[PDB]
Amino acid sequence: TTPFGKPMLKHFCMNPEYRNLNAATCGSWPKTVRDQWRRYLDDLEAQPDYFSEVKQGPVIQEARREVAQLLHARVSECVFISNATTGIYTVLHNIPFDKDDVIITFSTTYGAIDNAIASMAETQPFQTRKVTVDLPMRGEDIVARFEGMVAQIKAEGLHPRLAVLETIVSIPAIRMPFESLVQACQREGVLSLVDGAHSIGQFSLNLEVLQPDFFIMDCHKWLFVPRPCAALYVPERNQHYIRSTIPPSFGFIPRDPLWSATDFETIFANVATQDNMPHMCIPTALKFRREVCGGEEAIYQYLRVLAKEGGDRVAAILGTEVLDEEMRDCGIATVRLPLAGPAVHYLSMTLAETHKTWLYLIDHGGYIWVRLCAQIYLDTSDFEWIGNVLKEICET
Amino acid sequence: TTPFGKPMLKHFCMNPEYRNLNAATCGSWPKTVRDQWRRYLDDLEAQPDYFSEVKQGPVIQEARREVAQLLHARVSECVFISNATTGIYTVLHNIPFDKDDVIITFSTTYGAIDNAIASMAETQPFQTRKVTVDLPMRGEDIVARFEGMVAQIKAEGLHPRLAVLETIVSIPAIRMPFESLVQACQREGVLSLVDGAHSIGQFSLNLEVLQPDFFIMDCHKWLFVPRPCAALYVPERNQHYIRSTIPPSFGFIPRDPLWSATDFETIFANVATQDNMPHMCIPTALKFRREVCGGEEAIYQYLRVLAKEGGDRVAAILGTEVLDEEMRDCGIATVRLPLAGPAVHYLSMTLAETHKTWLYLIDHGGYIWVRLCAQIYLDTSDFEWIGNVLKEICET
Ligand SMILES: *Cc1c(COP(=O)(O)O)cnc(C)c1O
Ligand SMILES: *Cc1c(COP(=O)(O)O)cnc(C)c1O
Repeated sequence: TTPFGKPMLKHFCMNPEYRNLNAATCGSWPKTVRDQWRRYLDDLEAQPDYFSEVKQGPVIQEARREVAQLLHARVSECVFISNATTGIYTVLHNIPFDKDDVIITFSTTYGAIDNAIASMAETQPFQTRKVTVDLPMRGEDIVARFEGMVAQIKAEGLHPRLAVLETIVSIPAIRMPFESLVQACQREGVLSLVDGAHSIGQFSLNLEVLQPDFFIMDCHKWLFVPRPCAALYVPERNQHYIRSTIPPSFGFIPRDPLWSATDFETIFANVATQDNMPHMCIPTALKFRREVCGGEEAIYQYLRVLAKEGGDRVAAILGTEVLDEEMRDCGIATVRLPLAGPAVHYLSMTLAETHKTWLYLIDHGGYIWVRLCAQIYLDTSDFEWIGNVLKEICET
Repeated sequence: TTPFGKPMLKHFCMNPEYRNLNAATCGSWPKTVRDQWRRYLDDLEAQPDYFSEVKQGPVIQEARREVAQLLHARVSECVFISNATTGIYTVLHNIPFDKDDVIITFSTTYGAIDNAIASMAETQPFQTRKVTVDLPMRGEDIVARFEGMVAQIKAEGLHPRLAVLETIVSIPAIRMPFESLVQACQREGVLSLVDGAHSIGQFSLNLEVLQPDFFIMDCHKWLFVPRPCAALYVPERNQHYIRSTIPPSFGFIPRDPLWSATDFETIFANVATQDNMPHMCIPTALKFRREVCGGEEAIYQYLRVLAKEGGDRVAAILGTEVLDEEMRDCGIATVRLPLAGPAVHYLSMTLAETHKTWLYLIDHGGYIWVRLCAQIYLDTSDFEWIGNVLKEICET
């Protein structure tokens, strides 16, 4: 119905000047989602407990159902969590790790995940190995060091237990060869934890063909919902591992109340207090996306096509290059700044205050890179806007 | 300014018919809080990242400061958490437990806490003892079995490490002798984890004289803020125990990033994604309470006085009794129903649907009890309202 680009600006709820090149961090939802979001506040403020106890349940069961469809997965294999870090941790914590089990990560693994792994190792006797990845690299050359690491670990007599993988690197943002890495884990006997925080709502995803051991995603990053909102995919063949949430609560299951579906689903049903309304905007966001956006695929292809061109443009104006070896099969472009605390500081100051947009930077190799994010309301003009901005900002 | 009772109905945002005898579960906040809450949504929707990165910090530093004042505690000893269960767990998880350490709980300890303790014991070699408490009991008779348990445990050659205590029992709701129990832990060398989920905003609290080893509270239960909102008190003499949040994240601290106050405070500063707006309504709720409610004490005394009389009234109409041995020094009354799944079900059906109010019940000894909660907008009439309702509901 509405052609994408700036013609979609009227469907959303931002300052007309505000340029959102960073939608995934907090989210970006349409009018019909903020409306229905606000429609759920009233029903909470008009009858708190009847909303809570009766009117909340079924809409959540609906939202699960659509997400399970959007992943080509079974609704019984999908549960809702507060944020990604909770889900990944929830999986890690429930796994009984021996002293000979090895957890494999990469130099692209999210820092919070490394910390989570660092912490468990204090009271648990396992160990870890970090597959060195220094982008730009090729998709098969990553899988090369992976099976190189797994074969060494089996040669040392240890047991490659679990491998942490991500769809998109947080920053520097690329699409990792995660399908290939899931496969290598299948043949070797390694469990594949997939941190797909940037995944659903950005590019097509078929968990039925992928068959990932565990799949985490942040709906609030690309599914047009407010933060925090996530979901956890575990296939039935692995639902036995997860016996409790993090933190634990009433759905706990021991290895052997009256005021109160499979055991796995109730674990994530009887949990401490939660705001569920972001999850209850999944239907209205996925209806917007079928009726206004012309279906999921329509959205994905724009996000990929805006990201390709727009990123190459900004690269030129600055005089640098967009990280690449497709690792750019994503609505994200990570562009290098011509720059080899305060400065880094000041740069961001200008964005939020002066150019009411915002970008993320990172320390790499003799240069600082930035993360640009596409979305159906931006246009190639907007990315050329930021490009020229950044060049002057850079130089100043 | 406004006299309490139904004259305070105009300051809040509920259905005019709706009777809220259960405010603590979800919360009950005034107009000036929902307003300012909504004022923070716009600033998030107008400039997401500048709100997030600049405009969010100081108001949180303010909210901490008032809560630290309201507890007579230092602002450096107080951090914000998402809900209670997170905080209690966060404390439990960080404590290194030996195989000879004993965790002491009671038959009043929250079920989710028991589950949390059950779970850690699977991968950790400690053990536990449960002090049997069958209310109605006297305050000193609880402390009697407590030191009876601690002396036995030291007689068995084990080390009484930690003791889980609560200000208010979740249900059946009473005020436990927690001051006395904190003291007994001081002399014996036992750590006092206080689940004070029902505490702040309901009765005065001086952590400086109490000196609890760890103190958890749910602000959304009695401080006029929306759920979920909590806070964690740890005195400096124990801040060394807590090295990470649950789930872990960037503030982690090992026993030995660039896009980024004591170490304890940063742990709870660098955490995964969060909605902070309930915490940012602490100033506007505590201003309402000093200017409209006539100060904290004014609020407490009503809540205690409404709860005393109102509960005794409902007790009579039914023909039963309010649980008691002051254990009722709280704005909560737990009344026995003349009743010795579906029925229990149906009872609640009627409340939310028919009498658009809501109450909690529980299985006890030959009888089912209910939890009634006072608040500055209810009146003794409202509790006499529910009393007669309940009697007929009961009989039917
Ligand atoms: C966004 C993100 C996370 C965590 O998301 P939270 O909502 O902050 O838990 C983890 N890993 C990656 C790669 C991410 O991009
Ligand atoms: C309310 C309550 C809790 C937990 O509160 P959440 O916000 O659900 O974590 C724990 N213990 C007691 C006694 C409570 O009353």
